[PDB]
Amino acid sequence: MNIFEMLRIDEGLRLKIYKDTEGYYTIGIGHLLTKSPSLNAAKSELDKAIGRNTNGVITKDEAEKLFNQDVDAAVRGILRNAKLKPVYDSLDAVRRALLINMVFQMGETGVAGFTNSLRMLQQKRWDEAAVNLAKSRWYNQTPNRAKRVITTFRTGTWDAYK
Ligand SMILES: [Cl-]
Ligand SMILES: [Cl-]
Repeated sequence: MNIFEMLRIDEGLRLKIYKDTEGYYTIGIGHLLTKSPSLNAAKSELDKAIGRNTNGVITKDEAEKLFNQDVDAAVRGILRNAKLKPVYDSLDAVRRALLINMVFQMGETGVAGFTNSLRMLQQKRWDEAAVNLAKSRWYNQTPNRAKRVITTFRTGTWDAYK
């Protein structure tokens, strides 16, 4: 199992602009376009991204393309952040994929705010860190997702995802 698969499972694959959990204009596998309430903007943004006049529609190829750029960017972001790099580093392979998941979903900045959670993690304190994790808007907002990650963190296995 891997980040690409795991992520494609939480994100799904959409080929037409759509709105996400917050009503933001998105596309393909979790590729956020804009935070504006306007489609055009949104439309505008996809075109600039794919580099062509899409008219809010892309191919699977292209969707997987953004996904790569997106994954790649995420890892990199984690890698150049002083609150994550260390965490990342201390963690094992399965759990690293999890940091990635989260960053992906919420922004590096978003995730760098789980200070307490991040610490438990550093200390390799699974049960504690999972309890902490659950006390978030993130958790209350998109429950099923949180639960897979949180559970993966506690176990280190891809069960939740099997
Ligand atoms: Cl882009
Ligand atoms: Cl969910």
